[PDB]
Amino acid sequence: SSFKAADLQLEMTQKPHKKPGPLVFGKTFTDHMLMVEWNDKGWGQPRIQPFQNLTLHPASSSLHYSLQLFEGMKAFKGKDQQVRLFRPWLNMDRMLRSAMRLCLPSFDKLELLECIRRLIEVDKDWVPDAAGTSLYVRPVLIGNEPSLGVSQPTRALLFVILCPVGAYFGSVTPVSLLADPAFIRAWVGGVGNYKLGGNYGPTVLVQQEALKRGCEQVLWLYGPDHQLTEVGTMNIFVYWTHEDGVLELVTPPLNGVILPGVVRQSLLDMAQTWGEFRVVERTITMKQLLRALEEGRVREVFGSGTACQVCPVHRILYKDRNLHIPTMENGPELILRFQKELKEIQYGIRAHEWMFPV
Amino acid sequence: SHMASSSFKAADLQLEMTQKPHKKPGLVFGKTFTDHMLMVEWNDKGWGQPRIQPFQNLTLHPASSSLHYSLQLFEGMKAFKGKDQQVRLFRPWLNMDRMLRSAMRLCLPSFDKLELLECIRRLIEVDKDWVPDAAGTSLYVRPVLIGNEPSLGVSQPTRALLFVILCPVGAYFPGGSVTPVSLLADPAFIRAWVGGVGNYKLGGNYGPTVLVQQEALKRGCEQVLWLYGPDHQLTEVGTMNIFVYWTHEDGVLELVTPPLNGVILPGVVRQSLLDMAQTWGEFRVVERTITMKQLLRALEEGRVREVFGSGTACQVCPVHRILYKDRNLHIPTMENGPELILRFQKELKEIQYGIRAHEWMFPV
Ligand SMILES: Cc1c(C(=O)Nc2nncs2)sc2nc[nH]c(=O)c12
Ligand SMILES: Cc1c(C(=O)Nc2nncs2)sc2nc[nH]c(=O)c12
Ligand SMILES: Cc1ncc(COP(=O)(O)O)c(CN)c1O
Ligand SMILES: Cc1ncc(COP(=O)(O)O)c(CN)c1O
Ligand SMILES: [Cl-]
Ligand SMILES: [Cl-]
Ligand SMILES: [Cl-]
Ligand SMILES: [Cl-]
Ligand SMILES: [Cl-]
Ligand SMILES: [Cl-]
Repeated sequence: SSFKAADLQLEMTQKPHKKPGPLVFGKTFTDHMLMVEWNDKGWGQPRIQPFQNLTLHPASSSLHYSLQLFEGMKAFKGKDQQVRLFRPWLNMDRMLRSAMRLCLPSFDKLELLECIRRLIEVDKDWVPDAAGTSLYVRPVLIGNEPSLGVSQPTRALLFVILCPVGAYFGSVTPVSLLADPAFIRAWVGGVGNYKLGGNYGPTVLVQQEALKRGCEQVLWLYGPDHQLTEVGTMNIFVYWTHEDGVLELVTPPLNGVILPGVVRQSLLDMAQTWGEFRVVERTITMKQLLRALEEGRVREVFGSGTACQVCPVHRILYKDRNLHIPTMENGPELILRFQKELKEIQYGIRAHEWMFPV
Repeated sequence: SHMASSSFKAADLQLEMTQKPHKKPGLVFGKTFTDHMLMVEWNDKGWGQPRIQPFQNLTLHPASSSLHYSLQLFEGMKAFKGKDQQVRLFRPWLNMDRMLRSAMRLCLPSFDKLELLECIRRLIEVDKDWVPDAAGTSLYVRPVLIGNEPSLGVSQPTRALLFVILCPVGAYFPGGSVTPVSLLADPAFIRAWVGGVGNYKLGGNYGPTVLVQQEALKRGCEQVLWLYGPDHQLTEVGTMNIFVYWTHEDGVLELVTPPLNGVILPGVVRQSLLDMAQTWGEFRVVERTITMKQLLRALEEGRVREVFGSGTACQVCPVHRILYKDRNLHIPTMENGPELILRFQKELKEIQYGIRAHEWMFPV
């Protein structure tokens, strides 16, 4: 069964937060949150309430066995103050897949989307409109059984919090990546293709190691052929002339060790629609990248994700071998084009079915 | 060497007793808790004073990194009450060592292992009447350390909470007689990978197993046999380490368990079984990879005596069946006594309940 937006209960805040006057990601929260509880009677009524702490039993399975998943998606405000969510249906789809993998309760994707819309509407004045700014939406679903048994929970909590977010860049600044095969994010037969809290905790130490070695983010390698899987919390794309002499955009396939990014899917959809070069999903190895760089066949390498939309890469430290990636010497033409078509769509400059109006 | 330890100190313990003690049990595992809990907070000025307080809810900021990015780890260890009503913890130092390794892996704050152990001893002392004394019963101790940064940044937290809760637990085997389990051995599900975090007791390793355990039941099995590698190595059973007692391919009787290569949690019971068998000096004790091919051959040749899991939950658990590639493999554990299992159970019982003095026991 599902909670219904029709049953929403609104508790407006009596202690509104002061709004920002330099926005740093994930530190500043809006005045309200969504909360829906689930138990043996099913889902309770959803409520929009003032941002507040959670009260959890010390044995909550969310805290002992990581019965927890989350999402991340942005709302954008156009010039005329219309707020729109980018492809939120895909986030709902992904959140439901995560829930099933952790044996957490199902819900109706459109009911949740409408509750989220209602929440953003309430806090609409928190949505910034300066260039490159957005409102970040963080849904979370956790198990909440007061039992140390490793088992399917009979209680759960679903909540959503919101953060206004500043510009990521106006001009794209590239990043350096540490590529060490010692580090593994996910594996075939694992859960790297679900947005589960458990996938992220172990990366904290690795990211520290990337900084210690003078890099900004982690290029996650997998397997004996040192496959390039993902970069930090972004999918990875390479724009090059492949070994067969064909200009192509390649990104690793959804074979279980990649999170299916919404931006990733959008970039594939956009480039396939242009019909100007080959667009493929295929494994990418460090062997191929090295050879391509030596042959001058690499144009651009970048990450995709909700944080920045598209992020150029200029350097990869592969163990002790420092590799220059010529992205910024090549425009970066494709990155700029993607960033432009997404900006026009996201801020309402071009009407589009990918946007969900609030 | 001039600075005081950054760790919280048992010397600074603060005590608050419950106003309404709950009535003890007259029992499913892990649902019944005692009257008090330990809590310690960590922030930018370090560890606060540890406190024993009435069992109560946690209050967490909704952005807590414990809930978004699984900055969480835990331990599990037991205290046992002897005939002298004396309570003793089993090898708790090893649990403290493992907890600290887990904390470092998740960039959570270090602490002093002996200070935590003393705080835990104090908590159990307060709730001593909760420790059962019936055959096979014990008190399960659940320490937890979680990150608690109020921000969505994936980063080392500047805030953390360490707490400890207690559960009285009934006999694992009703009647005090081991009963065997059946295992599903399907290589599609992989618990952990080399270079991963399977050798740490992190919450993240457990949530993904819930669906797999459900599949095992759906297929008529009781627990999961976790296989690894293209050669289907037997790694662990559910939340237990795995042991095989057999005559090996070289004709030598041995007890074998997989080595600590990174995909195995280093169990305290596992180490104790190795230690115990080595001390006896009656047969070869070895840490070596075990493959399904090896087990299949050993079974066909009548070389397998006993297969069992080890862990804090039951100490030792026999296995009588493994479902692998749609085939049901009978494991003759019970037909072989199970001699070794029974011997291990008895020696552990005598140590844990204080029938024999032993350095492994830590008195409360
Ligand atoms: C969404 C986001 C970040 C992030 O960490 N996102 C995750 N998604 N999953 C796990 S962390 S870092 C970051 N920096 C700037 N602006 C952003 O919007 C932003
Ligand atoms: C400690 C324990 C269990 C357990 O789930 N332990 C974990 N350790 N790590 C993760 S779960 S199940 C169980 N059943 C009976 N008696 C017990 O003492 C017991
Ligand atoms: C591991 C991982 N990979 C890729 C992405 C990019 O996903 P999206 O484009 O949906 O933001 C994210 C962020 N959700 C991530 O956490
Ligand atoms: C994966 C795994 N393996 C083995 C064990 C057994 O560990 P111990 O003997 O320390 O209880 C546990 C429980 N800690 C576990 O969670
Ligand atoms: Cl869509
Ligand atoms: Cl997928
Ligand atoms: Cl953005
Ligand atoms: Cl010891
Ligand atoms: Cl280890
Ligand atoms: Cl026991």
